[PDB]
Amino acid sequence: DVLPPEADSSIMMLTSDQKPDVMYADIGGMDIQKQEVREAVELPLTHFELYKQIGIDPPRGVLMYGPPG
Amino acid sequence: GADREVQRILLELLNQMDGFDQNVNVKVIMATNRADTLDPALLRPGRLDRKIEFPLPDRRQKRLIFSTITSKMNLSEEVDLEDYVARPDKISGADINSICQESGMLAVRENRYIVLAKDFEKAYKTVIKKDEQEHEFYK
Amino acid sequence: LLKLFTTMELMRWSTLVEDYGMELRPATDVFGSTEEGEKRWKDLKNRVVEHNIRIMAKYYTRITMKRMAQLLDLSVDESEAFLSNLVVNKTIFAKVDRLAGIINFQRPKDPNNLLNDWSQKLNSLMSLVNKTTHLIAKEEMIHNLQ
Amino acid sequence: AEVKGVCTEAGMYALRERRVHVTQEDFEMAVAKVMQKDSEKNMSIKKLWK
Amino acid sequence: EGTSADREIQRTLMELLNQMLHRVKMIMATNRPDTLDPALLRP
Amino acid sequence: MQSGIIHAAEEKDWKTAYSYFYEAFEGYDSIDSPKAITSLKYMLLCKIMLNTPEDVQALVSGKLALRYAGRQTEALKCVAQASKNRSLADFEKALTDYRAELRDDPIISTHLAKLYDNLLEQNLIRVIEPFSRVQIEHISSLIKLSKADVERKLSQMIL
Amino acid sequence: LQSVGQIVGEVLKQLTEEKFIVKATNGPRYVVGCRRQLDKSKLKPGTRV
Repeated sequence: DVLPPEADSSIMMLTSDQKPDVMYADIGGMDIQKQEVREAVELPLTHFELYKQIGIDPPRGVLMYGPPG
Repeated sequence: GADREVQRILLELLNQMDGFDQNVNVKVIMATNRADTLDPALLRPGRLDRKIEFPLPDRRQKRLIFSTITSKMNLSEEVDLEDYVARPDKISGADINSICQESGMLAVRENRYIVLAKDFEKAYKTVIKKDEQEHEFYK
Repeated sequence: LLKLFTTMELMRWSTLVEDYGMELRPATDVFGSTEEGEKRWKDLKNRVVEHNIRIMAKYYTRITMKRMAQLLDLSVDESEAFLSNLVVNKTIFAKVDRLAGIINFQRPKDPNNLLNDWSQKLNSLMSLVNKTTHLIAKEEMIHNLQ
Repeated sequence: AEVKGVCTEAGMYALRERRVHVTQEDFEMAVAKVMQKDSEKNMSIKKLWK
Repeated sequence: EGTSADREIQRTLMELLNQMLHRVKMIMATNRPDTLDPALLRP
Repeated sequence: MQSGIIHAAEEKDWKTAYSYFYEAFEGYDSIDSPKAITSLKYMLLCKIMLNTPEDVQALVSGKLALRYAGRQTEALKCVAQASKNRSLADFEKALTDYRAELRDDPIISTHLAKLYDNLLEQNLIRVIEPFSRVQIEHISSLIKLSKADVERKLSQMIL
Repeated sequence: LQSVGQIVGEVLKQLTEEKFIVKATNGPRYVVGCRRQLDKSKLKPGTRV
């Protein structure tokens, strides 16, 4: 029997245990950054039809840079 | 040798992010404290098409952060967070959290669950940590 | 007193006060009547009421509000308020038909649960009869040897 | 790649207003956003070379 | 643009910085705060 | 002030809405312009809508928000106390008493009406949970409203 | 006399509730079953076995 692909990956995703306990609301302001990241990695995965109907490749990939803290 | 191995790691990352075998639904997020040193090829719209900046909090963001942190926290009626917010400094979110946290511990040691303006003023000084003794001829 | 509060039976507050009011007539708290901060007498009354609620919820399915009040030694409206507070706190489950005062502790009966209970009764019956036939086989299979 | 990013960002701006449009305003703003050149502003290091 | 060893040391710092979550308190000891990375000194 | 209004109306980001309203209030106070009491009212409204009425009195007793004291802040104080006590009757009493301030001003009247409806919904749920069959008269007596209004609200909720 | 040593390995993936992909260190990787008295929840990738 063939096992599921990438079994023995050696790289583990986030199980229910890790699941960082942080909200979108437990972050002061940062409306611009939240919107940009959400459009990058949340809206395409939640409502993809919205992007497709406009005819766009969702902006996969995003860099976050700034002074520490 | 070792720096070439690091360069090969970088090249493999570039090639996997955007190469011959195009990916789908593999959105990638990466964070760094210094965006200038990064390779110019791993900054190319198609691999990193956002380049979001996270500047130090402005006055308004300072106010929002202070509200969000001072929530879930008993607070004295005589406190004026407006003064701390307006006082122009370079305080970041982490050090704002530290201000609130050490004000809390100062109050605990002072045997009190409701922090006063003296307690904050102490915390604000101890977080600003204004460096001094700068050899004065530079000015 | 401790025996009554550990036994599974309703104890009327009127009888308990005509029995064990000696407290402060002895000990240092729950005063029969005293300074305000130590007239916890009302807290003890509430504890008696709560114990009665627990016993009734354990040993009833449909208790009329009139009977519940006259058994708990509180007005109908007072008992209604106490039961509503308990329900909101989630300590007790009880659905109150105030149109006819038909307080009911019967949780909604899923057909799955009803048939599962029936099947469990059947399984227990079959196991019991099997064990009884084994024991009776031994019984007759020894005595008839005599 | 920068041109493709320009198109993507113009589409993103259109999406921002739950729209299906694209216009010169959105395209120009997308160009400005995508080609964010980090220059030098002391003006002395800049004017060293006449 | 330090040397290869310097960049390796910076990478080791960077790993420590990121890994540095529950009931694991930490004490540092040093004779110099000048060299310390601003991020590593972050509150 | 306009940005605060938009944030309050659209995305329910009342924290940012209050931030912008406070910025507008500081600007108008510095100018000494009459259009600062409106910003103060909107800041208090944001504080109430944040489900933290306790801070409204603290903000009113502020360093800058004293020259404008009067009926304008008294109305918000009354609304805050009514919300904190969850008294729908007292809420409506304050609304009718300060109709001049709380009502006739759309940007605040609409939000206060929505808050009233939400509080009525929550109170109805709380008072109806400990039951399985109730008299609308009994519920109305418990909640301190009128039979017709409670009936219409219940019908809307059920629908 | 009546004891025998086991084989030390490390889980690699919690497959179907009974199947665990375990890599025997310095050896191959099997799919194995879990005996009765054990905490499947306790068993997580990287745990020794």
